[PDB]
Amino acid sequence: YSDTYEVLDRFFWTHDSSAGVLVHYDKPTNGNHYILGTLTQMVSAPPHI
Amino acid sequence: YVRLDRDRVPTMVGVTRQSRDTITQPALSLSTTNTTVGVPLALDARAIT
Repeated sequence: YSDTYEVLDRFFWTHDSSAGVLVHYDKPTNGNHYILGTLTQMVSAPPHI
Repeated sequence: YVRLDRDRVPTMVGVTRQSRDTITQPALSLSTTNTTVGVPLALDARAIT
């Protein structure tokens, strides 16, 4: 979380973006932010993970 | 480092040092004029444990 997307984009220069980040842009939960997911898996869907 | 995905594991890594025939572009010569680097290394699982 932060206040400005320019500061968020400057922060993600040195930070990795391996799994890809996600924005919300409409009305976020507690302020303007990005969400970076980790590399865990979902298994409760049989034919593919 | 990728956790469990099949489609994300690196298989090889290679370097080039020359072009191929007549093509000038390294982005077009790199796929067929590489040299695969990398050695494995053994450890001791009992010592690790």
